Amino acid sequence: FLPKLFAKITKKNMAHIR
Repeated sequence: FLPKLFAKITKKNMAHIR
């Protein structure tokens, strides 16, 4: 597993990735 330093703080681009 990889770190989510910004993967967790991000709630936009994340749901936009797919």
